[PDB]
Amino acid sequence: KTIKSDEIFAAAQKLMPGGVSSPVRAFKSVGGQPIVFDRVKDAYAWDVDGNRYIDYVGTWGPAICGHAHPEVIEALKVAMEKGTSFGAPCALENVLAEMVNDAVPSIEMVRFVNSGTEACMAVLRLMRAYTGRDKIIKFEGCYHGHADMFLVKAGSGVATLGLPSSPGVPKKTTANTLTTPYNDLEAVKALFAENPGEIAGVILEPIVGNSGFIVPDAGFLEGLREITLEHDALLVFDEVITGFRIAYGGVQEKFGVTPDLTTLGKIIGGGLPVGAYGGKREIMQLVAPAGPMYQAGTLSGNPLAMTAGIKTLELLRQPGTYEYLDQITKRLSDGLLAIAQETGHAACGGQVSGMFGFFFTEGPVHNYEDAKKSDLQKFSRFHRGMLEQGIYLAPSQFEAGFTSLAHTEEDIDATLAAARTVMSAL
Amino acid sequence: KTIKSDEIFAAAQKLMPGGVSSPVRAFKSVGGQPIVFDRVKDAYAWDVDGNRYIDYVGTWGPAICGHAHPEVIEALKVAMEKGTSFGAPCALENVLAEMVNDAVPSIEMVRFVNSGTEACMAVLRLMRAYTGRDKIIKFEGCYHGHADMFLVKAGSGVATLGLPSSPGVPKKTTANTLTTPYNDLEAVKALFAENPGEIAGVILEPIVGNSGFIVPDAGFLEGLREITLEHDALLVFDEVITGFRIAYGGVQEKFGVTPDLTTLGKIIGGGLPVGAYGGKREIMQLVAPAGPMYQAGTLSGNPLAMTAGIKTLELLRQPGTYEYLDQITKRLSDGLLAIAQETGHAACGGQVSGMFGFFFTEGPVHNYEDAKKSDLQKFSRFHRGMLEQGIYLAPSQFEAGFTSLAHTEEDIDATLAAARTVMSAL
Ligand SMILES: Cc1ncc(COP(=O)(O)O)c(CN)c1O
Ligand SMILES: Cc1ncc(COP(=O)(O)O)c(CN)c1O
Ligand SMILES: Nc1cccc(C(=O)O)c1
Repeated sequence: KTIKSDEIFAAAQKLMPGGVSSPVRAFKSVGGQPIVFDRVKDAYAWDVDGNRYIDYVGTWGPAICGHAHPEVIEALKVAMEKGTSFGAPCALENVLAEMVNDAVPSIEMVRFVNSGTEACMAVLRLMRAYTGRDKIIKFEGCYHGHADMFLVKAGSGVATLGLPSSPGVPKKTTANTLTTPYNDLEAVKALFAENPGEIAGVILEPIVGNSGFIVPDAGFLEGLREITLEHDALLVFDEVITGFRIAYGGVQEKFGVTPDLTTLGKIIGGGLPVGAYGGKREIMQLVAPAGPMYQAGTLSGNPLAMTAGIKTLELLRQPGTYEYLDQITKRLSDGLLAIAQETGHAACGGQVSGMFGFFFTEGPVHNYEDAKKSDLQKFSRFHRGMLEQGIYLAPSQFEAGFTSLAHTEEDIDATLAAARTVMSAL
Repeated sequence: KTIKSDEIFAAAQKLMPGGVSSPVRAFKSVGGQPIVFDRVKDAYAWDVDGNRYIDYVGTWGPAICGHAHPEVIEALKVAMEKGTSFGAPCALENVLAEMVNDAVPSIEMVRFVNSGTEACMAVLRLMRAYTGRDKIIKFEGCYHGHADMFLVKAGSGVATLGLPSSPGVPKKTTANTLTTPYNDLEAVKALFAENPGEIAGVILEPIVGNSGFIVPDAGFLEGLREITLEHDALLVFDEVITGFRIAYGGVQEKFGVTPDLTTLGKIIGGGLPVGAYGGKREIMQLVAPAGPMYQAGTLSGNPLAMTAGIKTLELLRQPGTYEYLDQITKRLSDGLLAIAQETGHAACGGQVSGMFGFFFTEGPVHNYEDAKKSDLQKFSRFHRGMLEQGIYLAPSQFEAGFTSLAHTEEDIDATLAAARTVMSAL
């Protein structure tokens, strides 16, 4: 039963567009019956109707240490006694900044913002100001925030319902954005050859999460690194989802490729609204007040967000953190793929650390186009069935799933048991 | 003494651009020595060195009820026990949304975001999508976040730092931003006459705060309302600063002019990162997932921000709230102007509710150009002198000052006494 949710969502539709603060939450691609959360803790989420779920969304990435972690909460209660926002510098900004610099290879200087969208927006402007060029290359199926003159063929909630991008933004403004298929080096080389001295750089999700879970093919990241250097263009990694999840130093640390600039978000805020962008010192020097490129933020670097980020990173620095994530996630992933086979359903997927994907198609999936061959109607029934079995999964075939340090071996087994029950039907 | 601040700021400059998360905190135009806050409460702020100040910045607008208000803090402690972020709908979103709709005249449907920048960015895209036109009119000296099209004749930091239209912004996109001086109706009419059928609408600060405190001349707002209707263009009010401060319903309520869309921020977050944009239902229907215009936000509508906003608005709904603000602020404003006269310094200013301005120039100030005639060197000495006397003012001549419900009659008197001491020197 979802009586209270239906009631609250119905009322919500009269107050907010589509009745949500964010598109993907409306469940448009899986039925249209969203459930309203009341509280979350560890690896679970609870309904406004009392239903308990094993959560695989983790508020979309931030809850890697588990929901309402006791130490994060405790640190927040103590900090807010001093005020939630200053509007002036505080020591905690220095602490988190230093922690981020040590953690992320390419980051020598950082700037805190309030969301991944603000960070990506700032990084685009910075790419152009530093190179003096206007064109940017992005990949189909990737999402870097709703940046006006750039938001085109984005993933996330956009691809959730087959939505393209925009409108609003003029066609002239979006002419400075080039697109190519993810994992396609040749397409990228062609774009440079065809636009000599006009590409500021390339921005991408080192590991895709907004058009399903997609890993880069061998030599793809290395390839992009080489071609950008060859044309004095910048290589920008959007690690808003991957940062601190794939590895403490993100994908750039794990796979050994160092970008010039990287954006961070989610986990770095420990649950609160936070974003960040940084990279080579010579580039960050253009950011005001040090440089001419203007970018500001009233609540940027507020003590509460800083406190939550610091505590979250300290927890991740503990022994066996990423080993545990990889272990339970592989068990979850393989298990799902074994069950699909045993029940006769074509499927593929995979995982790296605490991030996984599962598509209802034989694949393999190398790009957004491949991802779109998935049987969306089957995913819809699968999703509803799992929900009824007490498992909460992203309400979209084009969203990667997430695991946390709070998920236990038993939670995993219970999820597999539920998946067998569900797929046996379908 | 500011030993600890100098030490922390020095280290900060090696970790973050200019050593700050936001340009204005820089103190560039006032000496260069920012003070690092440790805590804030009621109407005061405390140094990392132990110096206590009577705060007139209020973290730039949010702290209208005073810093660390007991009821807001208490409501936050209880709420976070349930988790800081869900990534799914929650009942609290419905509550705040409804409160905002009742409070703001033009708002029939609302969408929550994470900052004023995100709200203004969404509202620009919406203006264009709804009208099918690309050009926008903004005023010199106004600030609507750091979205690209807005970095033209921007106020706030850009003004303070004497920066030009920001670099890294394609000429293509900037070409769609038309500007005009504030309070100049004729200039606005000319822009329409010169661009038939291309203006989506006009966006402005109903009462300016980012190029000093500037009130609209008689008939200016009414004039803009009439010309926009005449050409089927939209009138957009950026009430990120004015919302809930000038009046419960903002400037639109106070001055009787109803826009088509309005952006909110600061106060609505009660100290946490929050933004919002809403207006006529027929326009908000284009926002995804209800409409084609895509705009998302991971932490948008999170329970902690919602809880803080709700509590803050309930406090403001209490009897005598705005009367008290107007009373103590007028007393502060007039007092400052009386002291400048008595000590022989040319000055002008004013206030509306809990928002005031003070310029070192005879004025009057009707626009950004007038504001720039202010003696910045004198302001610099005035600012430092006040700081040494225990009064914390915005580190810029182009930033409006703020008052709170926690400021007492005695705090005001102590500020006037300090101003006499300071201006007697200079
Ligand atoms: C790769 C990437 N970049 C940017 C963002 C924007 O994040 P936020 O909502 O925090 O602005 C997201 C969230 N979908 C993302 O996945
Ligand atoms: C009128 C106005 N609009 C929008 C903003 C952007 O606010 P935020 O820092 O919340 O992005 C500001 C503050 N710079 C503002 O003063
Ligand atoms: N842009 C802008 C406006 C006001 C305050 C701030 C801030 O960092 O405190 C930034």
